Amino acid sequence: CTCVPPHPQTAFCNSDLVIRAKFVGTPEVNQTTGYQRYEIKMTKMYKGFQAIRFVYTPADESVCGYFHRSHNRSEEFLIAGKLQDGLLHITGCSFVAPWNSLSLAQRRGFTKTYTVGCEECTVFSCLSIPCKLQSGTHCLWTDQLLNGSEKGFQSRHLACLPREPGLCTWQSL
Amino acid sequence: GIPKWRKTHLTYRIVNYTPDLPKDAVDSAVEKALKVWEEVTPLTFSRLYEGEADIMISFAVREHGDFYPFDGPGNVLAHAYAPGPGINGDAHFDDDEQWTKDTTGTNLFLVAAHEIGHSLGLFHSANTEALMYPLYHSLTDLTRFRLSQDDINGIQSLYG
Ligand SMILES: [Ca+2]
Ligand SMILES: [Ca+2]
Ligand SMILES: [Ca+2]
Ligand SMILES: [Zn+2]
Ligand SMILES: [Zn+2]
Repeated sequence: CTCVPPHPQTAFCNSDLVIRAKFVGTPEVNQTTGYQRYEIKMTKMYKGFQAIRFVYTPADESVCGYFHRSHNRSEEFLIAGKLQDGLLHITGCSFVAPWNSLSLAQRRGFTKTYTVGCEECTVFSCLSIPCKLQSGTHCLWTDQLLNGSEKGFQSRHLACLPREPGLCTWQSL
Repeated sequence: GIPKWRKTHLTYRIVNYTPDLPKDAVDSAVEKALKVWEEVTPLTFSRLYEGEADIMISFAVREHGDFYPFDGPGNVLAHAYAPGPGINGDAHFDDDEQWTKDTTGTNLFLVAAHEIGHSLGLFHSANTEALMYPLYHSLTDLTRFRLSQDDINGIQSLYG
């Protein structure tokens, strides 16, 4: 399982559900589906309402199964997952992070701002230099040039938002 | 359960190819990805052209005949299965990506070496430099690509 984790704005847009929840109990495996599921107690729901007590994810690590590594049971996590057959699915690649670990700007993005750049803007992942830009509505996400991952200035403080009709640039939160 | 291959000599087949790059390139990256592991272990690999081999390498988009459909371009790039019979040991590459001979975009050799590592019975590493790290790490030049010591110790604890 090799992954290119999305920007948090990209994760807010591809996800059907975005919630705060607490993981409660170990996972239970159903060998018919090849998926496991964790019992969750949802706290708040920033994106959804068209559809929670369970989240489902692939059962093995090699097929991008999410394995919860937290031991603190009271810890709230932000989960952004997709709805398959009315069921909440996440992967190793889904944006799932402790709520407290997110920067203040990321919390503003999930709560209010990320949705403003959702209809028209697009965060474009730059895996190498030279990186090709495809349209004025793409923001090149260059934090890959560093150690990588969601720890990056563009992930923690910037969102791909529109300045003009037809033009989206990175802006601060 | 400590899953690993119960045989030193394994076979592999490249069932389909991607239109992103030439067939020669796909073969070269696959045989280089297998070499990465051959040079550290007693494992040896033989290529089949028909039938079903131990490791069946495929390119696919979205739903493609297993329980884990790919997710279009972006996010996941590929998955594989632990050793075993049937689908176990196979490697699936999301072809909604743009696969490359070189180091632009997504290098087919990097992702193949990772997935083969899963096909051999390795799990993911917490060391970001390790090849078994889950996040795609593109290198500035493949010339000085080195297999991490975490990866060597894992594969040698499995096979010797
Ligand atoms: Ca993909
Ligand atoms: Ca197999
Ligand atoms: Ca492709
Ligand atoms: Zn993997
Ligand atoms: Zn598959």
